[PDB]
Amino acid sequence: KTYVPKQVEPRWVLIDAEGKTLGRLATKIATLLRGKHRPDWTPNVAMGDFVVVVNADKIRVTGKKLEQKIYTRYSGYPGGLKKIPLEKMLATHPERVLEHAVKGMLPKGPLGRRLFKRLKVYAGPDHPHQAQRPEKL
Amino acid sequence: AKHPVPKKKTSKARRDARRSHHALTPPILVPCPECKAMKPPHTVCPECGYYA
Amino acid sequence: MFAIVKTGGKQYRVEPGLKLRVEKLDAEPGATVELPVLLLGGEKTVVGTPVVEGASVVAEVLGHGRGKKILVSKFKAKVQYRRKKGHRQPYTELLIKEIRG
Amino acid sequence: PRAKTGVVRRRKHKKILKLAKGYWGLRSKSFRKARETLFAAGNYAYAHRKRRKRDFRRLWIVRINAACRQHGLNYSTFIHGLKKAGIEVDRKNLADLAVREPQVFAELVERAKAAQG
Amino acid sequence: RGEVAYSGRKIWPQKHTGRARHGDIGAPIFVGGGVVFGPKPRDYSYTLPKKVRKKGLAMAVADRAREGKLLLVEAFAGVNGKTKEFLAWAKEAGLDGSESVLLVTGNELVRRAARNLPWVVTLAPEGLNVYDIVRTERLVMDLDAWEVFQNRIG
Amino acid sequence: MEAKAIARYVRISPRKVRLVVDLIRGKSLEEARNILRYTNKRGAYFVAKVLESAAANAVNNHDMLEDRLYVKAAYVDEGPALKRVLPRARGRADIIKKRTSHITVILGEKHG
RNA sequence: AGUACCGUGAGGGAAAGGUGAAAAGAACCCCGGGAGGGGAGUGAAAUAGAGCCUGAAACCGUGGGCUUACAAGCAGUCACGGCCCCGCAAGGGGUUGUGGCGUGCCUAUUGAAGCAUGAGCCGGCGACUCACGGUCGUGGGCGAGCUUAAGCCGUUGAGGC
RNA sequence: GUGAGGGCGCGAGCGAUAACGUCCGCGUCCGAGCGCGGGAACAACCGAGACCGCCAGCUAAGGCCCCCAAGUCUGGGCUAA
RNA sequence: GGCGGUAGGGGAGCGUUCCCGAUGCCGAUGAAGGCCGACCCGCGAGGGCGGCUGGAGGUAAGGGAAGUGCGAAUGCCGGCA
Ligand SMILES: [Mg+2]
Ligand SMILES: [Mg+2]
Ligand SMILES: [Mg+2]
Ligand SMILES: [Mg+2]
Ligand SMILES: [Mg+2]
Ligand SMILES: [Mg+2]
Ligand SMILES: [Mg+2]
Ligand SMILES: [Mg+2]
Ligand SMILES: [Mg+2]
Ligand SMILES: [Mg+2]
Ligand SMILES: [Mg+2]
Ligand SMILES: [Mg+2]
Ligand SMILES: [Mg+2]
Ligand SMILES: [Mg+2]
Ligand SMILES: [Mg+2]
Ligand SMILES: [Mg+2]
Ligand SMILES: [Mg+2]
Ligand SMILES: [Mg+2]
Ligand SMILES: [Mg+2]
Ligand SMILES: [Mg+2]
Ligand SMILES: [Mg+2]
Ligand SMILES: [Mg+2]
Ligand SMILES: [Mg+2]
Ligand SMILES: [Mg+2]
Ligand SMILES: [Mg+2]
Ligand SMILES: [Mg+2]
Ligand SMILES: [Mg+2]
Ligand SMILES: [Mg+2]
Ligand SMILES: [Mg+2]
Ligand SMILES: [Mg+2]
Ligand SMILES: [Mg+2]
Ligand SMILES: [Mg+2]
Ligand SMILES: [Mg+2]
Ligand SMILES: [Mg+2]
Ligand SMILES: [Mg+2]
Ligand SMILES: [Mg+2]
Ligand SMILES: [Mg+2]
Ligand SMILES: [Mg+2]
Ligand SMILES: [Mg+2]
Ligand SMILES: [Mg+2]
Ligand SMILES: [Mg+2]
Ligand SMILES: [Mg+2]
Ligand SMILES: [Mg+2]
Ligand SMILES: [Mg+2]
Ligand SMILES: [Mg+2]
Ligand SMILES: [Mg+2]
Ligand SMILES: [Mg+2]
Ligand SMILES: [Mg+2]
Ligand SMILES: [Mg+2]
Ligand SMILES: [Mg+2]
Ligand SMILES: [Mg+2]
Ligand SMILES: [Mg+2]
Ligand SMILES: [Mg+2]
Ligand SMILES: [Mg+2]
Ligand SMILES: [Mg+2]
Ligand SMILES: [Mg+2]
Ligand SMILES: [Mg+2]
Ligand SMILES: [Mg+2]
Ligand SMILES: [Mg+2]
Ligand SMILES: [Mg+2]
Ligand SMILES: [Mg+2]
Ligand SMILES: [Mg+2]
Ligand SMILES: [Mg+2]
Ligand SMILES: [Mg+2]
Ligand SMILES: [Mg+2]
Ligand SMILES: [Mg+2]
Ligand SMILES: [Mg+2]
Ligand SMILES: [Mg+2]
Ligand SMILES: [Mg+2]
Ligand SMILES: [Mg+2]
Ligand SMILES: [Mg+2]
Ligand SMILES: [Mg+2]
Ligand SMILES: [Mg+2]
Ligand SMILES: [Mg+2]
Ligand SMILES: [Mg+2]
Ligand SMILES: [Mg+2]
Ligand SMILES: [Mg+2]
Ligand SMILES: [Mg+2]
Ligand SMILES: [Mg+2]
Ligand SMILES: [Mg+2]
Ligand SMILES: [Mg+2]
Ligand SMILES: [Mg+2]
Ligand SMILES: [Mg+2]
Ligand SMILES: [Mg+2]
Ligand SMILES: [Mg+2]
Ligand SMILES: [Mg+2]
Ligand SMILES: [Mg+2]
Ligand SMILES: [Mg+2]
Ligand SMILES: [Mg+2]
Ligand SMILES: [Mg+2]
Ligand SMILES: [Mg+2]
Ligand SMILES: [Mg+2]
Ligand SMILES: [Mg+2]
Ligand SMILES: [Mg+2]
Ligand SMILES: [Mg+2]
Ligand SMILES: [Mg+2]
Ligand SMILES: [Mg+2]
Ligand SMILES: [Mg+2]
Ligand SMILES: [Mg+2]
Ligand SMILES: [Mg+2]
Ligand SMILES: [Mg+2]
Ligand SMILES: [Mg+2]
Ligand SMILES: [Mg+2]
Ligand SMILES: [Mg+2]
Ligand SMILES: [Mg+2]
Ligand SMILES: [Mg+2]
Ligand SMILES: [Mg+2]
Ligand SMILES: [Mg+2]
Ligand SMILES: [Mg+2]
Ligand SMILES: [Mg+2]
Ligand SMILES: [Mg+2]
Ligand SMILES: [Mg+2]
Ligand SMILES: [Mg+2]
Repeated sequence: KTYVPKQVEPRWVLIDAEGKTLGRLATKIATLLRGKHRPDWTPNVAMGDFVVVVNADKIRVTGKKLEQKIYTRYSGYPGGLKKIPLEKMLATHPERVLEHAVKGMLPKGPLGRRLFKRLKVYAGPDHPHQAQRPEKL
Repeated sequence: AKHPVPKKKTSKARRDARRSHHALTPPILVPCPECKAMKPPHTVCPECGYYA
Repeated sequence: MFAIVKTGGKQYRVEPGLKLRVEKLDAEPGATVELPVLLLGGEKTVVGTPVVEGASVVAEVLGHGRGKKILVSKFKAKVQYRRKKGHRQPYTELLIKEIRG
Repeated sequence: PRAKTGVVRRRKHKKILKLAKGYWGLRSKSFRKARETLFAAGNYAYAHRKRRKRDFRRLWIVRINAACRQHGLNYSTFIHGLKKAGIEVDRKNLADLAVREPQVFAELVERAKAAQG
Repeated sequence: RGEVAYSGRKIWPQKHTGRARHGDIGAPIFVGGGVVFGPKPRDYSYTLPKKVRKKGLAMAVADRAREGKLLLVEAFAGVNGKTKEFLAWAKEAGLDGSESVLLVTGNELVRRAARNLPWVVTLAPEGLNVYDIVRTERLVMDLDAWEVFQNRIG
Repeated sequence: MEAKAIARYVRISPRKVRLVVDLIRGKSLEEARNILRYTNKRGAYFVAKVLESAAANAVNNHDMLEDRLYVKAAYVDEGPALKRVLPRARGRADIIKKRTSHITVILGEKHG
């Protein structure tokens, strides 16, 4: 009768950012947000790592994406569809790019939201130096 | 009867929900200097009296 | 020592002595049967050829038994098609004893 | 001889109305609605039994590919190992060994890596 | 719905009324309407072929004979219609009341006697019939009776 | 010991008085007397009259001390409806239900 | 009850049965204008207290247990975990947090979750019968035969002619 | 019982080498398999014919970067949209 | 070895009313009906057991005869929403 895991403890990570490809980074990242790397994994629980990214401003991306890759954002209003090119995002709040890229790869349920909080994104590097900062790659 | 008409019987839950704010509140009473009885504020009342 | 036995078409591990319900088995009400069908051990025994070419686990048939009834209940719409079967599944209770390797 | 309905109908209804206990709202109080629900649920359960299999089929595969990854290989590669290395042992379920008795698991990892290539 | 007491009128128009649709309270789908294929007086009897009627009577008697319960007699000493008499009489005969006895005789007085008994069923010779034979555990009859039995079949 | 009191067949809607009852539930007797007396609802009248007749019984039949008993519980169930017609335009006629109430109030000793 | 009621009228035409063996039908006291309660008392029983036997369901209500205010929905179902209640136990019961899955019933239709029909909900009433005659199958009786109709006698749940 | 059939492939007429069009022929699936996997979703397209149970196993179509099972697999090319 | 299934054909069964069984047997130490169960037997419709109500009926085994099973008919009557 399959093993159900008990109360674990958060394992904070610290991913870099500079150089890494937007998409390819996100992929790995989420698979940490979900515990899916840890054998003691279970769907209903939610116990993936506390991922922490730094220098997201230095995310690279292939091709003309800097210009072409537009984000949409529909305010409820008429004509309210407001679009925004990748450039403009990185210009302004940059972590924003990496944030959604990941969000869009997390499951769509409530804990999927719970999982999103687990991710701390930045551009510095330097976070609030809590405790665990186990660098990764 | 005419034009507008409810589409579906209100759920017995959705009903009582609407009655969320229906409960009453106790009247605001106070002891008076005169008798030991209770008055509402700012009001002359029997068993008591007043002054001017 | 952990010990993986196969039986009734399903694999389970086994601890030295404990009760386990398994797919019904042909045996006395209170006899004993070996599950020579066995893989591994608590002292590391990779099961090479599917089964260990020499090893066994002994257990007592503590008794047979049926199972809480389930209602298999089919219903196909627009076609007045309804079917209600009751189904309780037979099994037997193995008490483990010797995991003699 | 006139056979009034009598008890019959009530009993049939009540019998069902019990089955539906706990169901939300009118769907456990009215015979008609409860019945309609049970139809569905009957079909649901029976369809999900066949599912329960698939679900764990997977649940185990994740754990495996999980701890199987720690030693250094894809679930795919790992399987090819034991399937080639003779061990029809570890029905995916019992690769729960990855959690208790990781060493035993590790034994199975080298055995696999080895005979695999 | 024809013999019911109501009238013919159409309860209401059947068009732009919103109400269902109907003819008259007679209609069997009304409470207090007419009944459908409900019962009407009828003769349940039929003519079971005569050969069969006799075969039966014979086989019935026989079944008891083969059981040993059949017992022809003539010795009715307890005469004057008086239960007590037949009571004591049956005592001798081996009929005590442990078993049901279909008594068959011509003599109305023997009848009168046994008649009121709750373990006996009186009956004339011509009355012989399978139902009554089968009912009672024990057949016992007068010779004049058994004779007019053979008359019918012998 | 507890102490009941019930006014059946009180000619008034349940939803209506239930509001007033739910105002005194679990309350000091004297506090209630105070509320009811001054609360602005037709229902006060009835709830008060019973709330009283309860305390009465509480003292003269179950010798509790008037100086301590309180509203241990008190509810109001619907008695049979009272149907009347209500002539309506173009000839329709709705039937107006004049509802009715059974009001219970049980009192209990202050504490121990 | 051919009543009440509806119709000018001919005429249409309801609903409505049950305390208890017995009235022993609740003196008297208590709150209240009364109704109606509480105590006392009758009774085997008063949740038999008077449109009073039993007293179901929808429906309204008080109390208790579990649960809910970042949530996306045919209301279930599968798994896991929490909490509350049973039980030596292992088990079991109630609830629902998260996860996977999932287009009401009937009807009609080439095709419906369907924005196609029907149904507010519950209880009761509601539709393939019967007679004669046919035809085939079927369980029997008798067989180159088989069987009687109306009726007569008998009986009063008897058969016979 | 049925005598409304429907879509798809193929072979023709009609049509405009239009139509979820129509009318025949051969086949097929839905009808009645709105049961199960694939195709995001979707009767009839690909896979497959559900007697029930199992916290076993191989595979079909399809698929193996994350949502989402399983290779960010190996080798040689091409494409910069 | 077969076992998806509408229209339809066939087969087997469960339960309600009534009759023979009955001048019997069950029954106030409790009939019918109602309420409740996580128990037992039946694939199932059902059947049984146990506690609570209820206060007078009930009716085996084996047969027999039907006013014999409702969710829908803008169905009918009533009650309540
Ligand atoms: Mg760096
Ligand atoms: Mg630029
Ligand atoms: Mg626009
Ligand atoms: Mg603007
Ligand atoms: Mg910082
Ligand atoms: Mg308010
Ligand atoms: Mg003054
Ligand atoms: Mg060997
Ligand atoms: Mg459906
Ligand atoms: Mg249909
Ligand atoms: Mg349908
Ligand atoms: Mg149908
Ligand atoms: Mg050894
Ligand atoms: Mg009926
Ligand atoms: Mg039962
Ligand atoms: Mg449930
Ligand atoms: Mg359904
Ligand atoms: Mg698998
Ligand atoms: Mg571990
Ligand atoms: Mg250990
Ligand atoms: Mg008339
Ligand atoms: Mg008439
Ligand atoms: Mg007429
Ligand atoms: Mg006419
Ligand atoms: Mg019309
Ligand atoms: Mg209408
Ligand atoms: Mg009519
Ligand atoms: Mg007519
Ligand atoms: Mg009537
Ligand atoms: Mg009538
Ligand atoms: Mg009538
Ligand atoms: Mg003999
Ligand atoms: Mg004897
Ligand atoms: Mg006032
Ligand atoms: Mg005092
Ligand atoms: Mg209330
Ligand atoms: Mg008006
Ligand atoms: Mg109204
Ligand atoms: Mg009258
Ligand atoms: Mg009258
Ligand atoms: Mg009158
Ligand atoms: Mg008039
Ligand atoms: Mg007039
Ligand atoms: Mg009426
Ligand atoms: Mg009257
Ligand atoms: Mg008198
Ligand atoms: Mg009194
Ligand atoms: Mg006085
Ligand atoms: Mg007074
Ligand atoms: Mg007075
Ligand atoms: Mg009174
Ligand atoms: Mg009085
Ligand atoms: Mg009293
Ligand atoms: Mg007394
Ligand atoms: Mg007694
Ligand atoms: Mg009583
Ligand atoms: Mg009354
Ligand atoms: Mg009585
Ligand atoms: Mg409550
Ligand atoms: Mg509460
Ligand atoms: Mg509780
Ligand atoms: Mg609570
Ligand atoms: Mg929600
Ligand atoms: Mg769920
Ligand atoms: Mg507990
Ligand atoms: Mg105990
Ligand atoms: Mg133990
Ligand atoms: Mg419980
Ligand atoms: Mg689907
Ligand atoms: Mg139509
Ligand atoms: Mg149509
Ligand atoms: Mg059709
Ligand atoms: Mg709709
Ligand atoms: Mg329309
Ligand atoms: Mg509709
Ligand atoms: Mg139509
Ligand atoms: Mg319909
Ligand atoms: Mg409508
Ligand atoms: Mg209406
Ligand atoms: Mg009904
Ligand atoms: Mg013949
Ligand atoms: Mg006659
Ligand atoms: Mg045609
Ligand atoms: Mg055609
Ligand atoms: Mg065809
Ligand atoms: Mg075709
Ligand atoms: Mg075409
Ligand atoms: Mg087919
Ligand atoms: Mg589908
Ligand atoms: Mg499509
Ligand atoms: Mg289909
Ligand atoms: Mg399909
Ligand atoms: Mg495989
Ligand atoms: Mg392959
Ligand atoms: Mg493949
Ligand atoms: Mg390559
Ligand atoms: Mg390449
Ligand atoms: Mg077989
Ligand atoms: Mg079949
Ligand atoms: Mg048949
Ligand atoms: Mg009757
Ligand atoms: Mg007795
Ligand atoms: Mg006793
Ligand atoms: Mg009866
Ligand atoms: Mg009866
Ligand atoms: Mg019982
Ligand atoms: Mg019988
Ligand atoms: Mg009928
Ligand atoms: Mg139907
Ligand atoms: Mg109806
Ligand atoms: Mg009505
Ligand atoms: Mg109505
Ligand atoms: Mg109304």
